[PDB]
Amino acid sequence: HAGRLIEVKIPAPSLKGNLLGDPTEQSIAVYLPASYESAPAKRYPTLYLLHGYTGTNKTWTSPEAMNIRAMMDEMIKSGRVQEMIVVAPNGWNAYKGAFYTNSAVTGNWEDYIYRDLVQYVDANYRTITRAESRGIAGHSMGGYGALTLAMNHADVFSAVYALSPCCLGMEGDFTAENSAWLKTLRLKSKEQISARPRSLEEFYQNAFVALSAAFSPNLTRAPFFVDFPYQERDGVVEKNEPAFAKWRSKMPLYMIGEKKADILKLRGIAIDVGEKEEFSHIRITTGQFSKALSEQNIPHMFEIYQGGTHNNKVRQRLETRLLQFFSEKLDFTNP
Amino acid sequence: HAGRLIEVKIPAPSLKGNLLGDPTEQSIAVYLPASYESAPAKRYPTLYLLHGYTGTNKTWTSPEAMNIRAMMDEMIKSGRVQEMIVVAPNGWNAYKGAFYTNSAVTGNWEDYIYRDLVQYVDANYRTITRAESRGIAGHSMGGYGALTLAMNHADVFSAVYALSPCCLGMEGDFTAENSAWLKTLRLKSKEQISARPRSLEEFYQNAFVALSAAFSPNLTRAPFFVDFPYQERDGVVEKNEPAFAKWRSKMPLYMIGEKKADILKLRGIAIDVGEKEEFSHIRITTGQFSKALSEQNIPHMFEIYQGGTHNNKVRQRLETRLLQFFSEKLDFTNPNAAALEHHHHHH
Amino acid sequence: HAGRLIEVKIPAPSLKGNLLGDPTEQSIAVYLPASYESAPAKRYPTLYLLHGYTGTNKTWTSPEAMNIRAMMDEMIKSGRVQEMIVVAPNGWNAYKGAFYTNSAVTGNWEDYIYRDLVQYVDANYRTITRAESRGIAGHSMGGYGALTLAMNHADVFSAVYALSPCCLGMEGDFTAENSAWLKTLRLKSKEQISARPRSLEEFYQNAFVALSAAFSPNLTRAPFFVDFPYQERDGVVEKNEPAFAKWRSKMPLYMIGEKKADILKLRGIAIDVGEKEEFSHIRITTGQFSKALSEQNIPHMFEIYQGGTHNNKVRQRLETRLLQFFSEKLDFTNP
Amino acid sequence: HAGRLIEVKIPAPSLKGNLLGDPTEQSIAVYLPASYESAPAKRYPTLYLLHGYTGTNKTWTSPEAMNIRAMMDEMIKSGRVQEMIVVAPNGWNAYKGAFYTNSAVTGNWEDYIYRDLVQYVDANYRTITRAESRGIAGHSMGGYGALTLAMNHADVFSAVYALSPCCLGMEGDFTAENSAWLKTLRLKSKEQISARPRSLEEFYQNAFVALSAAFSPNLTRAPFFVDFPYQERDGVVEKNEPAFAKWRSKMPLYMIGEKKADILKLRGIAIDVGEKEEFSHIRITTGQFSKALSEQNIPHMFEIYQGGTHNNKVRQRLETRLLQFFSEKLDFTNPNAAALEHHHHHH
Repeated sequence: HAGRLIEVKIPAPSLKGNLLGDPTEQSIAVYLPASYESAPAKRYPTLYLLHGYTGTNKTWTSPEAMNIRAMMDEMIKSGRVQEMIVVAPNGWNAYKGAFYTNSAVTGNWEDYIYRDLVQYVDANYRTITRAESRGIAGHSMGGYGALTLAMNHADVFSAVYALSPCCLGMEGDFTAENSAWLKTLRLKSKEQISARPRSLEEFYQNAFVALSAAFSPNLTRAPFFVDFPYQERDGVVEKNEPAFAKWRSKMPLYMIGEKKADILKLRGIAIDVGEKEEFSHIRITTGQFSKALSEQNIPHMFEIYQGGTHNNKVRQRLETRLLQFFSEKLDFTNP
Repeated sequence: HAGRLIEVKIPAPSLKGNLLGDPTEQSIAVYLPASYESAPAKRYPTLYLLHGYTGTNKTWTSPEAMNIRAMMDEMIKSGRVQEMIVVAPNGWNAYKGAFYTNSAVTGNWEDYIYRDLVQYVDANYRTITRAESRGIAGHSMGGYGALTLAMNHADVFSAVYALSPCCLGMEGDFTAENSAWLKTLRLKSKEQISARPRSLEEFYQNAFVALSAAFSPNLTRAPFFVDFPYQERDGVVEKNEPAFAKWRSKMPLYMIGEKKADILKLRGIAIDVGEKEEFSHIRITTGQFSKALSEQNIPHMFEIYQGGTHNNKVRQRLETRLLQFFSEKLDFTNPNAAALEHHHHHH
Repeated sequence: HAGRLIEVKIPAPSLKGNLLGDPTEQSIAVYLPASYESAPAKRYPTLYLLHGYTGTNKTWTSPEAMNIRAMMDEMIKSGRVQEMIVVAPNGWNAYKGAFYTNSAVTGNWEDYIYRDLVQYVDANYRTITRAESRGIAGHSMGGYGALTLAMNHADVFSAVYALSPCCLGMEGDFTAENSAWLKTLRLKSKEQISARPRSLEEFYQNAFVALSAAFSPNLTRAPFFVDFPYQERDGVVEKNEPAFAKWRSKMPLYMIGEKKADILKLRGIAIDVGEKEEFSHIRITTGQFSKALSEQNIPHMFEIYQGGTHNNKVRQRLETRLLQFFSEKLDFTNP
Repeated sequence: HAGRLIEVKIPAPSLKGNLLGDPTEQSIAVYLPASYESAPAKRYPTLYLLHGYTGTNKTWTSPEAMNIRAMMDEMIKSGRVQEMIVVAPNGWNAYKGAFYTNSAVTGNWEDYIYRDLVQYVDANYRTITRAESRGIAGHSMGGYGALTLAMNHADVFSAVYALSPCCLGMEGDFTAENSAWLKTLRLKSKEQISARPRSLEEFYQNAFVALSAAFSPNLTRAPFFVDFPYQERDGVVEKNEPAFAKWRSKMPLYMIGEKKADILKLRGIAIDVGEKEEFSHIRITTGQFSKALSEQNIPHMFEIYQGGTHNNKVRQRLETRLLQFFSEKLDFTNPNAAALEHHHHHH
């Protein structure tokens, strides 16, 4: 009944040539179910779990956090879910999160997940190598990553679950109504954003620089090598239009029309959000995202759950929704 | 272990005075779980399950239909759901369905469910008499009924599941787009709509009369005792604005602003619809209803499921979604001393 | 070493004639130190502790909250503070909080505190009946109440401590930049605000109706008997100027010029706020309030404390700052 | 139990080459708490305490001054503060005070404190050599010094307390408002400023020369080797803009934007001032400094205290505020295994 959590450094060649000094080797965590050693010919579906901004895979693996080893041991032992391998990669970068996106400044972090990571895990652990047996999920930045990766690679991942995803679209606290934007445009050096953010405002400044490096990089500008999607003119913030359209093009809410046929190849799509979600862009755009899917008649599941903040019920969502979702949607048979 | 399905005729006084000949006694089916005999102190939560238009409770009870007795026996035996009482009433009427709505022509069918029926079940079977332990659900015309009953009586039902609900709003095949409205406005007698509908046009003709009797009755207008929401002028269908407004007042999509505080008292709300739903208004308005709830930040569950038509996956939705939803949302015990103290306010 | 907490219903005649159905009798809680019965001639200074919006005195008294009986027992037993009587009144009303203010709709809640309550406690418990021996403190709505009561009645209370006070001034999330204002102006009945607020937005709508009843009541308008300080014109929120000036006149940040001489009669003034305070008007106006005092050369203490949200370190502030403050500032001798 | 105060002369190499004759060896006073002899494994946090202008460490050590030995003996005996080492250096120079600042004329007095002095104390006494266990504080010119040293060396000092700090910014009696600037610009010799200042004008004259040597030195300009921030033209005082800009660059009120990340590494920041502070610039700029920190949401403590002049309640502030502040903010043990593991990031 005891599974195992393995931590290992793997090659990350898709990150080669990034300008931020991030390494081209990266650590991951892999949960192997309890039967792995006692059933040596069995093969397992795989669930890829992505952490949020400023986070690492310790979000999932730490006993003080989600404690995925203990959770998966009990969930399997109790018969609530079938046995699957769970992979939690690090997606942290010098700006505290790369948003799982390909960028000339941060590296090809999208390629890192669907090529470097998946191919490593499949070559080293007894996975079923079919998209029908591969799921992807995440919280916040990880929900953004999960959705975009599934919409762009439905021949790699067939089921996706986004817990309170960030950056679906430009609404609420992501637009110019956020006073943090004016202070972000005025940042002079990297030392101002070096430390862990101490406040909401610092969190927004850091995230905005990270998103700019991911969505609208600039191999030339200083000090962050980014273009911002906004600009200051006469002390009023306004759209910086070329970089703004780049942001819109990376944002899944505005991608559905373009990707409808690929999205229809997914076996399962789930999105949820807490009634008490404190990031207004998440509250707003998660409902907009389900509406955009439903107006295209795309199968999916959507829930606003009572009393949930951004974080306070994520354990409950794992134990009562997300892990069950993959146990139902993934194919547990091996050809 | 084996539960029992009980069929019995019950008083339906809320139907007294209806103009259509429908009886003031009505049959119901009640599932009692397997422990009912050997646990005399035990009381159970209740799920009320409502059939669709042209249907009866045989949709739920018949062996070649959903076979609810066998389904609950197995869902409970295998531990997938906790023991609950399931009640399946008849809501069929002379126009093949009364949409669980109060009307001077059809009878007070909303009152029949939340008063006549609930009170009968609670007096004759060992139910937990708390809204927290009462749920309501239905398919199509019954999904309409479950939602409206839950929004109107959140002090009676705490959880609602609507499978491909009809009549949420006025879109698609419920509007003058539907060429059936012209033929409906020219109907001459009940004889023309007595047989079972065989085609799509006959289904719509029969349903539009039923809905008019439910939503816009007219006690003086033979032969059907209805006002239609539409009317013909030159040969083009236009709104009949006073009856039209009455239909809108009966449609949950347009009541969310008004009933918001009551909708917020429900502990569970789920709506689903098949990808291949043939009734365009169901496809359109279920998405609108979920959007309207999310715009108000109202907690709820919504699913468009792959491959489902109006009817073809109801068994699968019962077995993999609906019954487990009530097992989670309903209270299966009374609150204990620590729960009472913990649910008090400490600020 | 064991003190006692007494709960009793007292007369509240200052609330007579309020339009909200709130009773003219009100419950209070009184902490009597351990020596009360063993030293029958001793008299004690008194500390009045005010709870915040949607709260009751259970904030202070409940074992699941601040557990004032246990806290005061230990603080005294350990010698960290001298013995004082602590009085925690209820200030809750039909709109979930009266803001300790006199109003023709809510009742004379300011008079209830400094007349009804103080005179009751002095007549029934062995207090020292001198302003030099009377302190007042509160959190949020209670910090607002504490400051205004001390500035208006420095001949009753001589020392005041405001923990993260609400409603010092019109900044941040209290102005029209709060999207909750437009939805507040459109409220049609009391049933929409009857239940406990479930979300931040509901919290703002309820608070705004409560503040309007307190600051700008209207014996005639419907359904809340209030005037709002804002109004909708062409779908844009703008100042409703007569009621707006009423709000400004009740708001301590703009009162300092007028009340400087009375404020200089206070023996002690303290205001604090957490670095991570989530209500932007509190973060902004608490700093503005210390600056307004310092530019008038008014003695006072001010602290922004690392890592504190609106609530997460209030226990620590009581145990390391507030109770020590009154033990230093109040006169423990009896004439 | 009884601590000890030690007086000793130490190397001051950072002062080498100064133009004023000040020695490259400097006396300091060190308080060692009462347990120092009988707890040989025990190491202690260190508080560095800086005197004001025209003062020396006798402000802290002398029996009729603050009598720091007796004060610490009693604060520690009574349990009001934990045992710590207190270091009181001399920062007096030929102009009666060097403002703890690096200057080609006066010497590198900032380096003297954070390098020469700290390194000497750590090599000769049982200190905890972690910034988390080192604090710095001072009165007036020493409050200026403590703040600037803390903002510039947050990897050395983690907590700072400034009592009525001087020179935070250019306001009030530091500007051309002060009629003393005219008399200062006409000074002819060091002889005119050698005696102890007796009046207010003599205090300002002597201080303005000292500050010019600290903030705007001029290696070539006899007789004082300073540039003044002001100059006379027709007989009206105007800014001497290059020296003026140099003064502003030395003033903490104007460095908060630049040093923000370093200021945020301090675990404690406190500033206070008496209600009856006679130096108008101290009264004005301490309030501005607290506002400038709050505008940036920088955690800190600020107090205007009743009845206090520049000097008259320093003992009370030591005994009821400052020493207890370092007992709270400084670490008195090394971190244990659980603290190390708990301070790691788990997200």
